[PDB]
Amino acid sequence: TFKSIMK
Amino acid sequence: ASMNPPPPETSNPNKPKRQTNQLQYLLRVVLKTLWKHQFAWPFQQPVDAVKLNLPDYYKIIKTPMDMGTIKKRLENNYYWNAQECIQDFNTMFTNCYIYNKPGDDIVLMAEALEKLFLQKINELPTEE
Repeated sequence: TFKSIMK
Repeated sequence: ASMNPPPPETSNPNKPKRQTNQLQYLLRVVLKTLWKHQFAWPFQQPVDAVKLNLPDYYKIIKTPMDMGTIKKRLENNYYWNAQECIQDFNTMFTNCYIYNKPGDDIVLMAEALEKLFLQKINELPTEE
């Protein structure tokens, strides 16, 4: 998910 | 709701301060070791649920916590007891497992960090 690729 | 909450407090001049060998260990060894782990970055700052477009994040997670906050708390002598710091780490990990689902890469990342955390905590020095 996006949570593992951006912050 | 869509907005992020204010980040957790990291400094309070009204709280008594002390230096202990366990608090020093938590900053110098535990926090630092975790910080440099390749999977640390999602945990180095508060979850920005606006940027990530996750409006339910702060509906599900009511005690947010992250390593950036923990680090600053240690640096500001915010913790009197090592246990307060350890509790914040545990809150961080459990929030991740609560919000996300078992198979998600972010959970894999958290689990790796947690394994390292437990190794370092098992080596926590006896109080001096």
